[PDB]
Amino acid sequence: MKIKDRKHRVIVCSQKSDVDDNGQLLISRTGSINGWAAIEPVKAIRFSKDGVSMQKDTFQPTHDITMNYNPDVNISVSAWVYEHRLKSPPRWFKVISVINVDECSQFMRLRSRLVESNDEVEKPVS
Amino acid sequence: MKIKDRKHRVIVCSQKSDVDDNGQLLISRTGSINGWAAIEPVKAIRFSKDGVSMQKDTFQPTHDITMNYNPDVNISVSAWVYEHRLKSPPRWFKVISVINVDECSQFMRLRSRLVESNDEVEKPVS
Amino acid sequence: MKIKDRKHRVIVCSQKSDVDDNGQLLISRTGSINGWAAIEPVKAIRFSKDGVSMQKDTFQPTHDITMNYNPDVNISVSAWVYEHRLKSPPRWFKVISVINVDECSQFMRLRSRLVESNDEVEKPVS
Amino acid sequence: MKIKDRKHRVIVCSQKSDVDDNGQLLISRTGSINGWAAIEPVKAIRFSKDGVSMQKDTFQPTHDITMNYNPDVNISVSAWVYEHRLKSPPRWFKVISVINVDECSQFMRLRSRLVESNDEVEKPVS
Amino acid sequence: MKIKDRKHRVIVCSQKSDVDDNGQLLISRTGSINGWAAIEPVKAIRFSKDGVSMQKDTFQPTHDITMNYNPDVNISVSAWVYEHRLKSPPRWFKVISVINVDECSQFMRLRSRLVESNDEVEKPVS
Amino acid sequence: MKIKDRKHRVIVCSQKSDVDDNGQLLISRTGSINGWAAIEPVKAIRFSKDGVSMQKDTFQPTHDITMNYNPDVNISVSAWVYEHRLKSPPRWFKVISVINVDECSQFMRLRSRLVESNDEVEKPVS
Amino acid sequence: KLKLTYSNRLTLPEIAKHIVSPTFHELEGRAIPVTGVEDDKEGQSAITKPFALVGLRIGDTSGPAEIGENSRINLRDDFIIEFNFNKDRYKKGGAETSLFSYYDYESIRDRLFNAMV
Repeated sequence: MKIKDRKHRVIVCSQKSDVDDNGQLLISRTGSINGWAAIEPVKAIRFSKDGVSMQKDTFQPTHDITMNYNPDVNISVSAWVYEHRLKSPPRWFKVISVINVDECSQFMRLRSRLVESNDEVEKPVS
Repeated sequence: MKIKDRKHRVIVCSQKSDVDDNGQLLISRTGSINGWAAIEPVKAIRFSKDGVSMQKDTFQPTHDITMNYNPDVNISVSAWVYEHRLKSPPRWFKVISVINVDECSQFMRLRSRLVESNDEVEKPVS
Repeated sequence: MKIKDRKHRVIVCSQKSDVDDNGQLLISRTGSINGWAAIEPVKAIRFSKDGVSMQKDTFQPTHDITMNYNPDVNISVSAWVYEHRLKSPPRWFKVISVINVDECSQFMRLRSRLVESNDEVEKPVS
Repeated sequence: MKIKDRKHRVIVCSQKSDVDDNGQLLISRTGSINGWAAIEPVKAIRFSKDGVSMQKDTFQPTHDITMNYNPDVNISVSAWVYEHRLKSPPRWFKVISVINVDECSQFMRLRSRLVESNDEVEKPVS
Repeated sequence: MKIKDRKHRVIVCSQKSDVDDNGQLLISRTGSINGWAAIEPVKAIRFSKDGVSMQKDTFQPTHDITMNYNPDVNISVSAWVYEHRLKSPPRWFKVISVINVDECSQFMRLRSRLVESNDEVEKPVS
Repeated sequence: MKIKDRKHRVIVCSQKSDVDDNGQLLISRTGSINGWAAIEPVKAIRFSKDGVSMQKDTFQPTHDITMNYNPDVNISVSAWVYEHRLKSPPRWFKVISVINVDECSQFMRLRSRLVESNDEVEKPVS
Repeated sequence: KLKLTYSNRLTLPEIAKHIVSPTFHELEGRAIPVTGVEDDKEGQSAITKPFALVGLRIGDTSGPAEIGENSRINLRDDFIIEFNFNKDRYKKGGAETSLFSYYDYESIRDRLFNAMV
């Protein structure tokens, strides 16, 4: 992959969650990694009135995200991804699985599913 | 996507619906976007006596529509598309899902299902 | 499509049907369009003793027929196609569905199923 | 289809069958068309101790046989094919379905299933 | 096929079987053909502690074997194949189906299932 | 294969297992072969909080490992693979099945499933 | 004698320890209780042969099982014992025994039932 591709700027976060008193499930998320990334679509989506994706089976990836491989990182299930852009609303991604471009061990590619895109999206806890 | 391709002129509408006294459902569609667009077929069609499509599993698209991407727009489930041509009868498309040509964010491509084509078709509310 | 392709001469007909006194169904077919057309097979055929096709899944097409797109025509379910050739016995096609070669709107392509080929075939009503 | 291809010499036949007194069904095969042909395998074969093919799904074709298209023939269900060779034992083919190479109507291709190959095979009734 | 390809030396055998007094079944295999052959893998294998292949669905092949076509031979279900190599242990193949390279009738190709490979393999009855 | 490909250094081990007093199963793994090998990914992975792979359908392989074919070795079910790298945490592969690159018998290719990758992973019994 | 966890039923480890291991000497132990037969065709087959697994099938009820109410409570436990053995091939008279041939199970059944009794 060439340098110029990585147009997009993203924030990688981890998830910690607990239970409200009412029984509702609360999610809070913190940024952990910074860098540029390259993003490609894989599947069409359809938005609700406020841009929350509708999908069955809930873990068929839609966007492929690639960035520099980091041996000191150990991605796991609880990952997320964040992207705030020039004009378009901020967007959340959920990480389904990981893959090295090759065992040359130079670039880390994530399979992801889009979730939300609207002005009210919570921004990652810094 | 070269300039010359966008032969077709289309009007994008939003749907507003309610209930008659007899319980039957009513539809109203309001033009919100106008511009040139390019159209490609994807699947065959089977017309009734008055040209209304005949399909089950309506979630599958038939025609691909491409036009300029717009960051200030939020396409959603309730979309439609309208097209009036020089000689051919007016036609209604229903929008299934959306996709960027790439994350380059230049062109927005819709996947649509053809519904009607005949002289009696209502024209979009101005 | 090139000009030379359209070797075959065909007659497109509409169907009119009713009920005999005995309760059986009678069919009548009316000639409505004349012109040359190009034909391509898609699937093998199995002929009975008198050449009447034999297929389950009647919706599966066998032959693609291509001819000039006509904006003033509205092909629909009740279509047929008739063809009389130099030496070969006549043949009836049943139209399954329609498709523009592209939205350029120049040529109309039909998906068809073969029915009969023998000397006793009824010729289209003039 | 170049001239040199049609190595093989084949005898096309029609089937005539009846019932013995014991209730077992008798078959008689008559020769009707002569000519050269080209043959291509499509699927593997499993031979019993005396070469009679062993396979379920009897509709599955195995060998494609091509020869000159004949407008004055009405190949149908009851067809067969017979072929005798220089050293290898004779073989019977059962015709499954027919197809023109194209609507150019020059060459007739048959889809066939191999049945028998051994020295005791009956030769076509002349 | 080129001459150089046929690296491997093989022995084609026939199977004769009977019943012990205890009721278990006995196998003995007789060499009938000798010659060079070319072998290609088609599927992966899993070996038990002593190399006997483990896989359900016995009917699917694993290795393709090609040798000179022979009109005076009639391969059948009861075939086998044997091969002893320079260093690696012997191996038994079971023959599934058969196919000419083409109806040119020059080379016979077998589809085989690997069974065993170890030092204790019984060698073909001469 | 080219020489430069085999970047990775691996240790191939055999498994020995027994039963604790509590009824749980204990595994012991022994180094038996060492050498350079080349690795390719085939499928995505999903890591638990400590990098242990999460996936059912255990017969599914993920990484392809190739190394010099050894006629004096008899790979079998109980195989494994071990790899310690410069910075990345160690990793255990479980061998699913084996295949020669060709019957030329130069290189042995394994199909493997990744299991673990973390600092606590045991090292092969020398 | 032994010491049982409960008074009137046995957990799967207890089965694997006291009914299977002491009866079948062929198994040098290796009567292994497992959560369930799920990781089979390429996870468990690597175990040295012969060996036997013990795993719950489904917990179930044989009648009324309303918790709390002062009436008896009935429970069921479905579990499966699955063995694994090689094949002997004695190759008498220049002929091998076929890869598939009758294998004696009656003796195994009799031994197991006698031990359970």
